[PDB]
Amino acid sequence: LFEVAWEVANKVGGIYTVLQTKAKVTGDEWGDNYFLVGPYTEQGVRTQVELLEAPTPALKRTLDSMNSKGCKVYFGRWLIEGGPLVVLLDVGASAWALERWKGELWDTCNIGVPWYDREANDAVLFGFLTTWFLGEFLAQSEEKPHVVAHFHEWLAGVGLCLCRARRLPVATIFTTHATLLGRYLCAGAVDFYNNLENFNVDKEAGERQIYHRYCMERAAAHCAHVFTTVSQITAIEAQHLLKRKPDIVTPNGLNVKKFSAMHEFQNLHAQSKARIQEFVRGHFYGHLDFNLDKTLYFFIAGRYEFSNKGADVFLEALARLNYLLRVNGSEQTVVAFFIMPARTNNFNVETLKGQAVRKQLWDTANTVKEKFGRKLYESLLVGSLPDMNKMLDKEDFTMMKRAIFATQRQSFPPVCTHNMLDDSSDPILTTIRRIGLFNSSADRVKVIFHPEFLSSTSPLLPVDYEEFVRGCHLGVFPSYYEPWGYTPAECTVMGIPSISTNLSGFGCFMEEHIADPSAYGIYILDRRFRSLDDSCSQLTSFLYSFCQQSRRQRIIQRNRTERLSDLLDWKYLGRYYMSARHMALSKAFP
Amino acid sequence: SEERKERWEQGQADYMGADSFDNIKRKLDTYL
Ligand SMILES: O=c1ccn([C@@H]2O[C@H](COP(=O)(O)OP(=O)(O)O)[C@@H](O)[C@H]2O)c(=O)[nH]1
Ligand SMILES: O=P(O)(O)OC[C@@H]1O[C@@H](O)[C@H](O)[C@H](O)[C@H]1O
Ligand SMILES: OC[C@H]1O[C@H](O)[C@H](O)[C@@H](O)[C@@H]1O
Repeated sequence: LFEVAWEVANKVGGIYTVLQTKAKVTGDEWGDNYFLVGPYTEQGVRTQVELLEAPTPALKRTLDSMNSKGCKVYFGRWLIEGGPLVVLLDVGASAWALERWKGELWDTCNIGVPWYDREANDAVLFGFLTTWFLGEFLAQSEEKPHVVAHFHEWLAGVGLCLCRARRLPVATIFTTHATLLGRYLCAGAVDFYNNLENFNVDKEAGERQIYHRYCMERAAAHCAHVFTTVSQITAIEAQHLLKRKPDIVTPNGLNVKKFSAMHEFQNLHAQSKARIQEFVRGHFYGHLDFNLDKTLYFFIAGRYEFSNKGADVFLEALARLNYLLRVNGSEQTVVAFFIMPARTNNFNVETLKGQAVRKQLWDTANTVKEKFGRKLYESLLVGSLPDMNKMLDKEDFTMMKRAIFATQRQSFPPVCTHNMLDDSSDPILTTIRRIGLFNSSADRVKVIFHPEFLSSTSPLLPVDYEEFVRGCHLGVFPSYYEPWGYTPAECTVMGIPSISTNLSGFGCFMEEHIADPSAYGIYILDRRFRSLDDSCSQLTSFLYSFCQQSRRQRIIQRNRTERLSDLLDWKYLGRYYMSARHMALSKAFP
Repeated sequence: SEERKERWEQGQADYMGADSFDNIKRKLDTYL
């Protein structure tokens, strides 16, 4: 098996997660005949990969057959023990002969990549290197086994045509997880779901680009022995646009972390929410005028797509929910996070300063705490109950007064934790300042935009993504166009209720698998049969309905949402890959 | 036809002329 892809060592939301979750089961069920191919980027990928430059059995012949011939191929383990013997390929090591590879592409399939975008050039170069490695392996192994080559996305789709030109006896499977042409039309301010058969692919390809990419994608789909897509909705645009109906639907699964107790995810949520509460206390210093027990943490994560990931409708719903909470005289407050990576330069002074003063207050309270504890210990040793007024003197009251005065703040807490280099052109900040949300005292919702992926080694918010998601209360992902949707998937795996859409692969998958959804925390939101304003109103209604329920109802809802983890497990969802491999073997050679 | 090669190298290809997916469709069947 060869699961060649571009995201194996570099962290990107797509491809990387599905491969990392699949590797364990796909290796334990099959064995050491599982091989993974990907690129090399000088970004720290070697930190997570245990490279094996020295010769190693289980395809030891290529190391002394081709490595010392002007190429660069490594063998790694990934630090994940699913037996993922990964074949890492360097991109910049072999780039001096791009002209001959372009000529080879011209001879074979009249395709290639223009010099405008280096991403696709690197993808094609990696495809050439992968094809050379696979051919060398077949030559060295005397063609005794019939290996199956599987391809993900267009970043590794040139392998299909390269192998078909050379007629290598392998079973070809191609699985596209996102028709990028659909992605770039859905961002073109044009309706995409009302009609699909009225699109002219060649006319649209090129004004927004995606002409060579579309051509190579369709060539791979046609020439691949087995074609596959993520959701049933994915197959719909695949057969209507690429004119190649997928052989079988292959829903995306996850490696659920089973605990010895059913309620351990609740404890993880409690701890992570405590950490988020510490961050909130840091950010809203001098403005802690709202109860923190009535605070709910909403969030929308993923790549920074405004109209595709559904951030405009979420912000409109947040403004409306703020208006209803203000006019209803409610003590509930909602802190909404926005984890969408936009380029910054560093943090702003306000956020780091807020964390600093929060922990300075923590230190001052600690000091008074040890002094009080020592005096109380003396009193208990003597045998007299404290009268509570003889312990604290004038100096510690003086320093508490000084600390309180130092934390006084007149400006409002910032909406962005980082210092972005383009604030006049950022959609999120623009609409935030348009809808009049500035974390004010009167505001019932507080927006925090964290334009960066979460990491466990960050100066502020020392939580990785999974822990932070476990800490939140509701994940709102009203995405207009996205094939499957991972973020709601692990939200429901970790027990957090989520707001999906009927235009999403996750929402569609959970639509017909459960009778009466939204009773299990899956607030499916209709975006196909409703206008934008109606969808915003429905999102506001869903948010308010989540707000009105008490703590017991929230706990019960989280339990019900967690109970659905078995649907997205790779044990249940891995059978489709096995079926695809069986069809590929039957088509190529029994 | 090096003219087509240079033209597509520039990145601005035609659609109703000699550059279309019809040629790819007609040549892909020879590879399977
Ligand atoms: O701060 C973040 C936000 C998102 N993700 C990852 O990004 C993926 C989101 O994938 P999805 O299919 O939702 O959309 P994509 O970002 O791939 O377009 C999830 O698997 C998350 O694990 C992450 O690692 N850190
Ligand atoms: O954050 P809430 O919705 O109020 O949930 C409250 C917390 O939920 C879970 O983490 C645990 O059951 C905690 O014991 C509980 O205090
Ligand atoms: O469909 C699988 C997932 O990965 C894809 O590459 C897309 O980035 C994402 O939106 C999709 O949900």
